[PDB]
Amino acid sequence: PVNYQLTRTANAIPEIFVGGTFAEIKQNLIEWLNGQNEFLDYDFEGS
Amino acid sequence: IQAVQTFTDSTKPGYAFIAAKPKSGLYLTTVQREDIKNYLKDYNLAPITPS
Amino acid sequence: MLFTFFDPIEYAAKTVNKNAPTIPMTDIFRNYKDYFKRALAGYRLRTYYIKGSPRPEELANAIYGNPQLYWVLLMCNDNYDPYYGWITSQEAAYQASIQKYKNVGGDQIVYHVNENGEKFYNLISYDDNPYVWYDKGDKARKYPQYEGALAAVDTYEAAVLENEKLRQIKIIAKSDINSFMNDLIRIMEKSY
Amino acid sequence: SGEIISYYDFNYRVRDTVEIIWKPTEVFLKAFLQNQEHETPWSPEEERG
Repeated sequence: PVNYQLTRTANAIPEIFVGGTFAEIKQNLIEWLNGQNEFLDYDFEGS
Repeated sequence: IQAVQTFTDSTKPGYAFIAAKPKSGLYLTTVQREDIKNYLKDYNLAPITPS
Repeated sequence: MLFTFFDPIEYAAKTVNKNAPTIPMTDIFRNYKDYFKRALAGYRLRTYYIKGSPRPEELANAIYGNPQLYWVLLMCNDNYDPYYGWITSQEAAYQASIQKYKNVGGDQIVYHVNENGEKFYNLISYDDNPYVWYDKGDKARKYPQYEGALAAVDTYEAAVLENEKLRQIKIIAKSDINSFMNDLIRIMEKSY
Repeated sequence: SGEIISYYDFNYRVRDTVEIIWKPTEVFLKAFLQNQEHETPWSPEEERG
């Protein structure tokens, strides 16, 4: 349009729901699991 | 080359024309038409040589 | 398997990202809670178990039932939240208290509880002053409430007071449950 | 000069004489920018109230 304030949107499912492609979930969990919290002390193994 | 067919024509024995089309352009360029005619001379057979 | 019992259907999800792939999914959309409700007719007078233990979410494998059913306890209380619906370990509520108010206000006083149980909500005393309580605004005073006296429940106590009142549930008595569940299926096979 | 900007490939052995005609009609490669936003690594999602 002309004035940018008119963009808005149609009916839009927000990014909050949507839902996973898998591997992107793997990405976000690893960053939440490994980082910001633990810096692993985990007793399982390297793998 | 794409889309080749070869057809033998009676009353003109000894040729067996083949029809070839380039995957790029329309007509076959020289030093291509020549190069397609080779590698069939190693095989060929007989009389009846390509066109 | 007293959930499920039907089929995966297929969940299209076509209203979002057209030509989305169909994913077979356990069928949670039947309005089960109604079947339970109508089937229960005639088995009522399910007594009041009173709980009495911060039984983890599943006592089904102890008290009535016990094929680790983990529900028919739910449908009892019409529980909206399977986590905070049941009562919790005494500390859990305390733990739950912080995360509730952690953002704003810190620990607080939610209401002052007159004897006979008349709640007040943002009513504030002045010590070293008249003994009469005032609202948290109109600091000019002039508008007193509740000339009497009472005692505040702060925050922790409230959450305890609020979740601890959540222990009573229906049962079906460990007698009917077999005969009951034997009906609860029949209504289900009925409609199809 | 020692630049080697771009390599090209003929179909098959152009032999005698060659001509290259740019398909977009007389324009070489053309580019477009991209905006790659900051990945926001967080899901605390704290809320007021």
